[PDB]
Amino acid sequence: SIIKKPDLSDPDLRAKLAKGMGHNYYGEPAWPNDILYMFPICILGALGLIAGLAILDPAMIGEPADPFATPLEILPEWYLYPTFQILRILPNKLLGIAGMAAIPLGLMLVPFIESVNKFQNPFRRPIAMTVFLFGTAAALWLGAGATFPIDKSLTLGLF
Amino acid sequence: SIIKKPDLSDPDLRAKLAKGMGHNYYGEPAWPNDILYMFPICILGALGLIAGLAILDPAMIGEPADPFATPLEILPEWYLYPTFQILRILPNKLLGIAGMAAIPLGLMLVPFIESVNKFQNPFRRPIAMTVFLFGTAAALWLGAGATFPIDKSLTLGLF
Amino acid sequence: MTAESMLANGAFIMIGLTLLGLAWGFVIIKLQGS
Amino acid sequence: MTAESMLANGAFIMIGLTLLGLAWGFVIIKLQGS
Amino acid sequence: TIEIGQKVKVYRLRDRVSPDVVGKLGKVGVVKDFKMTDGSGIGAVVSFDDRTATWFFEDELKAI
Amino acid sequence: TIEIGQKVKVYRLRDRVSPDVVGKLGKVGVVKDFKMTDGSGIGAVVSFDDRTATWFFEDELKAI
Amino acid sequence: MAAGVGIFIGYIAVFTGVTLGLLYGLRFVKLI
Amino acid sequence: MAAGVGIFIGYIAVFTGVTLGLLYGLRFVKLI
Amino acid sequence: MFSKEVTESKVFQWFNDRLEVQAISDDIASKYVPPHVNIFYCLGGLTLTCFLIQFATGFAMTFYYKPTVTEAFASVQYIMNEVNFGWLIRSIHRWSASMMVLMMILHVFRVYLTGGFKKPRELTWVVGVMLAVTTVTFGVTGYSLPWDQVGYWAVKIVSGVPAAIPVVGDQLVTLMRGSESVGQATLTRFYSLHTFVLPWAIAVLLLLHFLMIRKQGISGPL
Amino acid sequence: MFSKEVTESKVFQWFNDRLEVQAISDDIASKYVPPHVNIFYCLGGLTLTCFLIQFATGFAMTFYYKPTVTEAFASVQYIMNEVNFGWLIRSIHRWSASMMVLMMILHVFRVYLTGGFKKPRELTWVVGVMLAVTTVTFGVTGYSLPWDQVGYWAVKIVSGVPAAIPVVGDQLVTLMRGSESVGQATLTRFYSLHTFVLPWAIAVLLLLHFLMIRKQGISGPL
Amino acid sequence: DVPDLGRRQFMNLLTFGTITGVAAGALYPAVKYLIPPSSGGSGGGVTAKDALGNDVKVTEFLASHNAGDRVLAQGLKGDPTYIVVQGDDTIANYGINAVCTHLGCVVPWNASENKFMCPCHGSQYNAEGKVVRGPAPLSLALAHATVTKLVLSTWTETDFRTDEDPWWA
Amino acid sequence: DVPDLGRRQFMNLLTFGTITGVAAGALYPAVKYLIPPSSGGSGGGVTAKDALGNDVKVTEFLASHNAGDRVLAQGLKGDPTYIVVQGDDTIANYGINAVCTHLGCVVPWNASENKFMCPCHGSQYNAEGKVVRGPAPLSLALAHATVTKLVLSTWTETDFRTDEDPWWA
Amino acid sequence: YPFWAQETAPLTPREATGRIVCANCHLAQKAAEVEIPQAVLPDTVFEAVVKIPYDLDSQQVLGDGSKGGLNVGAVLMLPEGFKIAPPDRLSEGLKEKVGGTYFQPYREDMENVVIVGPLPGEQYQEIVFPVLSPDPAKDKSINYGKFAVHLGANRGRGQIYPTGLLSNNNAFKAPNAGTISEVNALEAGGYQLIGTETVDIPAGPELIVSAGQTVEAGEFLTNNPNVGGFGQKDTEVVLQNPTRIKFLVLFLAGIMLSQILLVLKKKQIEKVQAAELNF
Amino acid sequence: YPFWAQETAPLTPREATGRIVCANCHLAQKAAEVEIPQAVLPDTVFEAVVKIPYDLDSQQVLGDGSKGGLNVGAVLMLPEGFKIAPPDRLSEGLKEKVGGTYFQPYREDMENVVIVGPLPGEQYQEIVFPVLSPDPAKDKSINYGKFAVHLGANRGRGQIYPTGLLSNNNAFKAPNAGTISEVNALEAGGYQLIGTETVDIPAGPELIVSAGQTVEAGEFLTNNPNVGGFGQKDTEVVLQNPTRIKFLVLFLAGIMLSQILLVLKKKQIEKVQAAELNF
Amino acid sequence: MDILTLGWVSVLVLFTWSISMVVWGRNGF
Amino acid sequence: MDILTLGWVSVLVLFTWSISMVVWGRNGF
Amino acid sequence: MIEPLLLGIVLGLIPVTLAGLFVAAYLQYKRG
Amino acid sequence: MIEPLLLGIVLGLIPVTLAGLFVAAYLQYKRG
Ligand code: FES
Ligand code: FES
Repeated sequence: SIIKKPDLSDPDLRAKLAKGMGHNYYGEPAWPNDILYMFPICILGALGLIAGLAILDPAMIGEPADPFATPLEILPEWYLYPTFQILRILPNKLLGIAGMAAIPLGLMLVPFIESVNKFQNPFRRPIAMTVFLFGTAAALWLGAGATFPIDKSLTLGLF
Repeated sequence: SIIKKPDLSDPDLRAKLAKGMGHNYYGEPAWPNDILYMFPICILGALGLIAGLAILDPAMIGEPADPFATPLEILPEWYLYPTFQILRILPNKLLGIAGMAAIPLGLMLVPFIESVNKFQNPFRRPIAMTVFLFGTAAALWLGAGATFPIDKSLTLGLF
Repeated sequence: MTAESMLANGAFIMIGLTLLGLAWGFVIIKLQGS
Repeated sequence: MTAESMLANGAFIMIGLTLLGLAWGFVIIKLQGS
Repeated sequence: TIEIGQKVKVYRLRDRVSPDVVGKLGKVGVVKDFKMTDGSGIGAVVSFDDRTATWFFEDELKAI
Repeated sequence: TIEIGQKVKVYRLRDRVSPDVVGKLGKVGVVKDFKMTDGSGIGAVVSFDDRTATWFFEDELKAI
Repeated sequence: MAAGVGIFIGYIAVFTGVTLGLLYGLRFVKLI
Repeated sequence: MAAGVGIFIGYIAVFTGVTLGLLYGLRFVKLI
Repeated sequence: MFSKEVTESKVFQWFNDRLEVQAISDDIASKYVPPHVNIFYCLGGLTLTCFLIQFATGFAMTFYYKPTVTEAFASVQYIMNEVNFGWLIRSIHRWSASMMVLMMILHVFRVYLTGGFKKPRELTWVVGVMLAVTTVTFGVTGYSLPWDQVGYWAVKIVSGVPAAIPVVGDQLVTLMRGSESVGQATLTRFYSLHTFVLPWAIAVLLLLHFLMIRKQGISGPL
Repeated sequence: MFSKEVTESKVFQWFNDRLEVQAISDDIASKYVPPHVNIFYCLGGLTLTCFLIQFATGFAMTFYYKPTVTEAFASVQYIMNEVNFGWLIRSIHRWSASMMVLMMILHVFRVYLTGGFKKPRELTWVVGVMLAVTTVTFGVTGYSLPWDQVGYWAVKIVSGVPAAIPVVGDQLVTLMRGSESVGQATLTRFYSLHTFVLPWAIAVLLLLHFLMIRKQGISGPL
Repeated sequence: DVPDLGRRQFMNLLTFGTITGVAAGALYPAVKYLIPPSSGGSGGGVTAKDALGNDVKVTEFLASHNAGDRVLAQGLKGDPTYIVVQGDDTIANYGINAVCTHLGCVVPWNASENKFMCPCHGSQYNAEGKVVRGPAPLSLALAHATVTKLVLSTWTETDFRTDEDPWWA
Repeated sequence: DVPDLGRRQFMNLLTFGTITGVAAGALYPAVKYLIPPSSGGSGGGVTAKDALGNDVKVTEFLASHNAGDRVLAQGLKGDPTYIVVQGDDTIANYGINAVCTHLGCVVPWNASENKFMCPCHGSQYNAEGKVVRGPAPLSLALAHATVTKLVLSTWTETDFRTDEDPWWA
Repeated sequence: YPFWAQETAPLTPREATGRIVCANCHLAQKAAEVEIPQAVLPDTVFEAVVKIPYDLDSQQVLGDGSKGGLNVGAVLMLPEGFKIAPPDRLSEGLKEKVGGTYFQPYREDMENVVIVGPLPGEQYQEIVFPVLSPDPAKDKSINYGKFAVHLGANRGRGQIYPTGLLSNNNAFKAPNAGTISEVNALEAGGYQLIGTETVDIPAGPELIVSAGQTVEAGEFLTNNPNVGGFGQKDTEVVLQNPTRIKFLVLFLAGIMLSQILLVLKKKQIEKVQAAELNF
Repeated sequence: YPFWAQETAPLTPREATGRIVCANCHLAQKAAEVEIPQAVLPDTVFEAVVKIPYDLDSQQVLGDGSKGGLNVGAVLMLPEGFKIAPPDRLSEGLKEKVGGTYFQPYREDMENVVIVGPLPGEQYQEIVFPVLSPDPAKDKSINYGKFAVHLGANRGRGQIYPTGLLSNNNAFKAPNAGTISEVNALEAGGYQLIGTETVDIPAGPELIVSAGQTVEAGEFLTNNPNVGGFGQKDTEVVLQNPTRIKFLVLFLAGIMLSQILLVLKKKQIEKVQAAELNF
Repeated sequence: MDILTLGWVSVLVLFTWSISMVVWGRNGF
Repeated sequence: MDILTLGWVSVLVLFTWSISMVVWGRNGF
Repeated sequence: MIEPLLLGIVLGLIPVTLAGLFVAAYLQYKRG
Repeated sequence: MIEPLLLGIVLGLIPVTLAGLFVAAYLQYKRG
């Protein structure tokens, strides 16, 4: 597509770019290039892939809930695998709860702490990519530990 | 209160007023005069009057539904009293459903039929006020008829 | 008194108290006189 | 294959077919005439 | 569209009015203010010689 | 602070750069285009004598 | 009910008294 | 899953053939 | 819309710097209520007040009401009796349904007798009539939820009238009832409509309606 | 946004005389996608796609699912077996919950690794985190609706966690469970939260989020 | 040759027509889903059930009514169908579907007058269920009532009252 | 004089303070409403039921399960409480609440080991219910059991295991 | 009478359809009214004036045959917990108003439902039922709320006995299409009319078919002498908690005062705005 | 053995908790696996390779206190409708692969659940269970969907008989605190340890407390000779309707083609826009 | 004073008063 | 040809193809 | 069932609102 | 319970998307 160039002569676009906004004023046209044509490409991709995953791997009717019999290994959804492990590994329950609540509240502070550095590129914020890659590896490690026995949860049975 | 005067020198306001719009450009200020202060007077009026009607005349727990016994007099809500009377009195069920559906579509046609005339005042809309007052009296008469027995529904037992 | 009578009396009280509403607001407007 | 086997191979299929999609769409870009 | 402070003559009366207002018909009155009218047109209040200021539709009055 | 065609001279390099840009430090160039850099900055492509054009941040370059 | 009209009158009267007490009072202390 | 790999090759070859056929054909009839 | 103290406060300057919230203030403050507007133009807004009460108290009654044929009447008498202030919440909900429909009828009388619907505002009136239909649908679906005698038989009557059409009507009856006969499927479907489908339909219609009244403003003087 | 043909047609000319729909077209067409945007900026939009499927198929499952402890599992196996394509609708819904959360994690990775959250888009990120919490709440409330073993015990565990708070934990557990023990009150409350409260909360948070994206636009080039 | 209106509209017909075919493919399972499953039962002999959930035994009924009055029991299409005794010994071979045709108010049986008398709007029916008077256009549907378990089957033969093909069939 | 900022803010405090008092008056019934009603005034003598929900008779329980076996019966706070027999003649006067203290996982009984063994994280308890091992800091709650109707009363007296105040109380 | 309702349907006078059993035998349908307060505080004697209004001069065929005065009975089905106030709770004014009317429960353990009658209609055109509202505080089963009060008030004789025969106060109809060959009085008002199926009618209604005209099955042989009729009137009574209204009055006074303060804050902002416009 | 599970818990091997009855007596825990296809078309013989891996050189103590080879059994709980394919339905590859393994239903009317064992572990480290998927089309009760396939797989001798006694393959422990006295070989290899409570142990275990150290209640007296254990693996098998995948493949090809046409319409509008900018 | 009368008169008075406060604030009808 | 294999390969091909159509349409990644 | 109070509020408000909208209309229509 | 296919897709996409975002970032960062 023929791409508009940012009209930097315009003082309004220069002021908006100073504040960090105004990037929706140059490049290829939003409509119909991307919104009309590409968005339904992704919508139909996702609808078709979700329908194919539903058909090929349908949902399982479990057994009826027994309040008297606890399943040997109860697990939550996969997205709460790292959170669930936090609960079981930590000896004090209240500490586990504090960690669970520190996940979303800790996320909510990411922008305020990180905005000290104006650069958006990961390679220009080394410390933020170190903390992020450590936290993503720790959340994937906790999630993988959730799916093991509590004895071998912290090592994934590797050690 | 300070009342803005319509700045008719402005050609934009004159163009808007030509199309029938642009009446939100003159008069008393919307905020905070009316929206902030006067609207909560009505919100608290209605909340207090609905709470007082609820307390003084609480909801009535009816009888448990019996599929085998039809109430001697089954009635809908009051707003469907004219809709319901139409059903019972009109012999053919299909004309009854035609009338029930003709209420909303005829209402949807009110603007297109009546916009031939530009004058909004009821006193400058003789035929429209005739049809409206006749239809309001007919809907109140049908609604009052719904409560009565089917023998005395069309006359309200009056004659 | 009875619930049934609140069909008739309740309707007239409404007509009565809407206008008495209206009128009294004008009374306040006149009384304030500023 | 088995349902349980689809954890590891399915993850490698995901990485592989995401990169193959990128590659094949760059291929389609080139195969068209500018 | 209509000049303020402009003498106007009422050629026609759109609505049925009291006899006094009908007396105003055909009388020159300097418009004193603009009132928004029913059709969203700019009607003009007309101050006549006797000072019975009565509003009129723009259609009714004719600029003089 | 920068305009197109304006002769410029890179004096600092905010980020780590390849050997070419190492050599380009203290080099004479002519602005070729306006880059859109991170931090919402107005960068500038610079065509040096070498004939290879490299984008630079606004702070890096010195107008001369 | 006649008792209801008496209580209604009293209600309205007292509320007018408070509204105008507050109106003229705040106008006097210049809050309005 | 050798047969599955065969089907995958077949799907990408069929569809890429349809895509380039349609693109060059439409450009030839001057539609695109 | 924002007083000087709020305009100068560093917090508001933070919001203004990022989302330019001052533009909202300018848009809200630019509007004016014309002189011809009177108390009756409140009726539309009061129709929304009664809806928002109905939105809140309905949310209250979803926590306790059980849309089952064996438990719906028991759960409604539980709301009334056992639940704290459930008598108040349910009675307020019934009363705000009746008062929403009454305020709506009065609002249609105002609009009609002020020529609000006239060109250019034909579509505001049409979305109005759609809103009205949606509200009566809320009333009908709600009337049957207690699964009391009145509710069950009102749904019996109303849901069987589509049968009047010789062929298609039978399908419409099986769709409305969700079964050949009013039963548990009819209560699950009427509850899904009442508490989910119809709040979203009336919220999309309320947004359309209020957007068209915001754009066009209020009607002219009578 | 309107071609030359749609524009100048008497119908578009009608809608544009009244509502000035052309301004919407001008606003949609004024925007541009900067060059730095790539395939990964799709991920947030796909998070909405997965939500809209979850909105539609959830609407589908409200017509048949019965939120009662005696009938919830029977109604879920009725959806699966008896209902037409209810296997497909339920499987699509279960799969789109996982894919919504996955698309949301991949979108948090994009945003965070593109510096999208940095000033001035701090509040968009914060509403993002709110959205994420709401989505995981949708997942938890939904997981328990079938009232199967895994569901009932997952709600047992998660809903008894607030007990560990020293002073106010027990009342939070009684509140979220709606009873001393996970039972019918917990299923009525989790269903009310799932199908009514949480769709409205996530729709208000989605509208806030998208309004802040639109006002501020997309982040700068990396 | 820049694509003109005609060619642009043809490419819009191609693209959005194919997306409309895919959309209809995705919508069809949803529409069929919303249509209730056709699982009313066999559609023929549906054992008449008691007012309570239990399915009424023919003999137990034959030992309960005592011939005082007509009784109702869940019928075809889930409408309470009267079961006549007509001698106490053996229930009548026919059961009058007790759903008024005007709107569906279940018609009670006034054994004093020997005629159904709906209180809803006052549509009378005789012992056989034909409309002697009233708004109801059609007659009450009939069902088969075997003495065996009870099975209710729509009246497939001509009704013996109006001597016409049954509207309900 | 024109109201200054202080005067304007004081009148704003008057008006919106009163509207906040009315709002709190209207909001209090809603918040109290959302708070679930207490099942009963006192959670005492809570007749032991079953998962199916039928009341469990002491005598019927005694006849079954022979001796030295544990079977769960719904107890106080709607938690399954094991009911010991300890001789097949009179149920023990105490019933261990088989709910893991740290989590909610119901604890099964292994009669072979003579020790509770929770499968979730392996939190064991002895025959008496006391914490012997595992991540659960607190012990299983106790109740009274009556051999004559079965009722479970909150065990308030000092537990005879740790000889300290009941944590559950 | 009302006690044949106890006999015929001892469980409850009202059916599930809401039709009081009185109608099963009192075929005619006259009016009926109850003047029950829209709301009644707990543990308070109130009155429910059941009007059973029939024309005073109208005369009905007494069982013997000779016309006479009508009587009036009723089944006032009060809500759960309500009863008939005991005489000690009655005030002297209500001691006088009620008089010596005997009120009996439809059955023991069902004191709410009360069956008055039969009472001479001349002086019981209005039967004051002295009710005593229950206290939800004392009785947990009772709660405050709107509850339905169903009345079945009947005047005049019935038409069908509990035996299932037909009373003299009833328009007889043809058993079979048989010509009236014979009509004889035998110093009585009964008429052995004559397929020529011999049928007998008692000494109640006068014949409309006295002539030798042929008869068809179903056609009324006699006029309908029933000048009375059963009626039923379902109303509602709100058992109101006084505390609910105390807190309601407090809440609505708070709202009224807040509305005053809203108009006064608007007056203040209008003064500020007027000073802003001035330059 | 597997039949002691049939006897002990005839209704079902799996408890409500999902713990197969095996564990109640096979106390140890070793790994167990099932190689079941992720999906199986209806009415198709497939294979479920139940892996029961134990170290083959490992030797257990036998009933007669003599080291020897382990055996391997299992309880493959297939979904409803599934069964063991009869020999006719088996293919030659599966006819030979399965061999002469005898598979029996856990109980009549429970063909889905199948018990194998005891089998010599030397040659049965993997037991191929030839399953036959059901046809929902032919069987109304059965439907297409994802179903759970539980497994039990003991690989060694138990520890407690159905009688409730304890087997010689067990770590015997102290009943009461005492001190060993007069220790001797009571049986051929059994011992008689001596509160001085006389306790007897079988020949299997070897004493870890043979020294004259004092004993305390509940202290393991011998080594644990249990080299085997029981394991359970719950998996899933999707009984897939082939028509579902035919229409899925057709729908996804439709989507793919529509995506091509969307890119082509974007190309057309890019051409129109590029020529529109040019003047 | 009957508390039932006082409740009905409080609701009636709040309806009258809300109408009067709306015509007072807005300065007309 | 195994229908099951064609079922999984259709979904895998639609994932690959949607990625390739998004990078083709947008003319890059 | 019939709710008499609610129909009293309805039949009271409907005609008073109609009368008041016709009065506001007449007064706007009047020419001073 | 563990859905192995879903976990496979999660563990496949997470790291490929992370690598792709770090590659996009490196390509924007590097100077031509
Ligand atoms: S439904 Fe019975 S007469 Fe109309
Ligand atoms: S809850 Fe018992 S071991 Fe985890």
